[PDB]
Amino acid sequence: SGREEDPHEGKIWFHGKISKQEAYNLLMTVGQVSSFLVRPSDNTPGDYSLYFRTNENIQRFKISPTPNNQFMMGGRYYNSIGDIIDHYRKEQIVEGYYLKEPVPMQ
Amino acid sequence: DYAEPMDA
Repeated sequence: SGREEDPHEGKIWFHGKISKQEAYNLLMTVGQVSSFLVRPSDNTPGDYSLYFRTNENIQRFKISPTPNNQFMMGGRYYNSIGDIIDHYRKEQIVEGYYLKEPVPMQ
Repeated sequence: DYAEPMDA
């Protein structure tokens, strides 16, 4: 390809080229409740946004890199975005909810 | 803005 890609390009849950409205519409059509996807942040270069579908709405969470190869979400630190997804498949992300299926990059 | 997770 000759490109240097985002380090998360090719991960099933990563969408590097959609809008926030497209994220909403994908989660409501392709996704199901507890589905999720990750986008680069629209407003903070270098950050990422995790979108999560509950029974009644979509929630957006900030993931921010540290200077030392880690990522911060909810005041906790993880070695990768994949580790954040592993964490919230086993611990509730919103009361009553875990991460279930990714919305695959379309 | 952004939501905070349950275990924040």
